[PDB]
Amino acid sequence: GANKTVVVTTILESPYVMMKKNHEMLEGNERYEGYCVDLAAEIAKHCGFKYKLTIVGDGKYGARDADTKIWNGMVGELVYGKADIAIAPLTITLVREEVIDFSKPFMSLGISIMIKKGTPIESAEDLSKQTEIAYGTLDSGSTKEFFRRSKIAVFDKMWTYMRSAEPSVFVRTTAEGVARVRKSKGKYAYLLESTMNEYIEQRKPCDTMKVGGNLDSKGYGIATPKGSSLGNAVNLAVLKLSEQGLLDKLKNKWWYDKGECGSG
Amino acid sequence: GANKTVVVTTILESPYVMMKKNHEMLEGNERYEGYCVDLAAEIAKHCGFKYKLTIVGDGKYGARDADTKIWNGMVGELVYGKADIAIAPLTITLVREEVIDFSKPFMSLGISIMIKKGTPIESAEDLSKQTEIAYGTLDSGSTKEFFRRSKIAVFDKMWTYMRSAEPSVFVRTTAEGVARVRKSKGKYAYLLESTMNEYIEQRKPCDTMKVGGNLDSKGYGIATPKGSSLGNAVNLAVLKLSEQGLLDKLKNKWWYDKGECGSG
Ligand SMILES: O=S1(=O)NCN(C2CC2)c2cc(CCc3ccc4c(c3)N(C3CC3)CNS4(=O)=O)ccc21
Ligand SMILES: N[C@@H](CCC(=O)O)C(=O)O
Ligand SMILES: N[C@@H](CCC(=O)O)C(=O)O
Ligand SMILES: [Cl-]
Ligand SMILES: [Cl-]
Ligand SMILES: [Cl-]
Repeated sequence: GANKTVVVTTILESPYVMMKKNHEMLEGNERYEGYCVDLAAEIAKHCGFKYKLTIVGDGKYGARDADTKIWNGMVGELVYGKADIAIAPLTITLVREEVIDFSKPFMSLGISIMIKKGTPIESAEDLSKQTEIAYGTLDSGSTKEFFRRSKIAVFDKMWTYMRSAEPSVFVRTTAEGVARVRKSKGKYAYLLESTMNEYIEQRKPCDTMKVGGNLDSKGYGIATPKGSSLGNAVNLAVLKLSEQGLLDKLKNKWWYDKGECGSG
Repeated sequence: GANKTVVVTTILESPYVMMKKNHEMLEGNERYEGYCVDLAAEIAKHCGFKYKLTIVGDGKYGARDADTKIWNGMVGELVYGKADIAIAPLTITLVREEVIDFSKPFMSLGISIMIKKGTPIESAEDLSKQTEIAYGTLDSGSTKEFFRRSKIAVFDKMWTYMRSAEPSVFVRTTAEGVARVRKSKGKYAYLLESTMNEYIEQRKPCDTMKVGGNLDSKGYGIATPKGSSLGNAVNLAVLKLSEQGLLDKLKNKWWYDKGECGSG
């Protein structure tokens, strides 16, 4: 690509990055809109670099293959030198922090439960103590790894069920998990991050609900290859945007409730 | 060189660090108990260092004098080489990040409003639109700087009032702010971090309340002098304790398991 241009890896995930209406006649960064598109523009302005948004080739967030030890997803693109920075809903985790750098967080989230409205589930404990309602997570992301690694009794029990459930309770994209909730007549619940849960809850057909408290507490960060010279300025830019109120403004914009569900 | 005892700066702020019963016949770290005492022990165990807890001499979190540019508080202890690490409810901020290192956050908070029960205030906007009820913040901390720096109309209006109010609406310790709320018959409201607010709400005589949403969203981090080699291990330890659920257990221990205002 062009010299001095920062390659940004990101992922198609609403409302963080979405294809604009009529994107097929657009070019470059103008094809895309969303929270992370606006955030990328703000970060680049404060840090003084030009950049190219690139959608992660395999469509994944990032997991390490237990056998090959190879990273996939956006994490892999950073580790193996395909991208200079990830600006995406990429969760800060211990295993990732060991291999890439993360800015201070720009958005809070926790794992949460999505049900079809009326499902008799109020908590993770509820899910773990029954079998009529199946439940699962996104593949190749931090939610699945959380359950795989957890020694907390309820979550360990949930993982033991999910890992062996047939047919697979895992999905390839957030959209597939939501569709499965909507089409399973209450017999599937989807474990996903509270940010995405709350976005979908305010979208037609208004048939999903977040139930219970969040299962953990963490955040998204802007990620760079370990030791990258970009890390320092990006981190200071995140904190400046936080303190100016602009991260709150951006959340309000992209989670804006136009009233598709009820009064608004 | 040889391992050396790590000097930890911290602050007497309940329930983070408190004097134990019988402290008058105890020495060293055994004088103290609290959330940050337990956290210091966990971090030290995971990182393999011995340490000495030392209460910051001036009792302050940390601000930079506009004239001398000298840092006070725990931040100053780190900047000037008096302590090796700060394990305290020390808020991550841009101006502090420029001069010290912060781990990833170990606790979330936002600025919030504390009222005496029954005070006719529900929001910061409510406070800004009246004059019968005075309000202020802690000195030498991130809350006061937030109002000083805010360009948001409501918060700017609040700062313009607070900076010139007579008598002073600012307090030197959280405890003084709590006393002023409790003794002022509903005519003082205290602006403080949601963590401290929610703790006091569970303490006798159960006469205070947190009202409204939080005004911002941030966190506390473990701080080290810029470039300190201790930072890397401490950061990984925070993320491990987070993922294991131990930070959540520690918050429940010191906020709610011991609460004095019932089981609700
Ligand atoms: O995975 S973590 O790193 N570790 C574990 N935890 C839990 C607390 C124990 C969290 C919790 C959060 C959300 C609270 C939070 C903390 C710090 C900041 C926040 C928001 N902001 C706000 C825009 C979101 C701005 N910058 S900031 O001042 O750094 C994020 C990341 C993590
Ligand atoms: N934000 C997650 C993806 C979504 C999920 O796992 O629920 C990650 O960075 O892996
Ligand atoms: N946590 C704050 C102190 C409390 C406050 O300012 O409300 C700081 O680090 O400065
Ligand atoms: Cl289109
Ligand atoms: Cl458990
Ligand atoms: Cl020790």
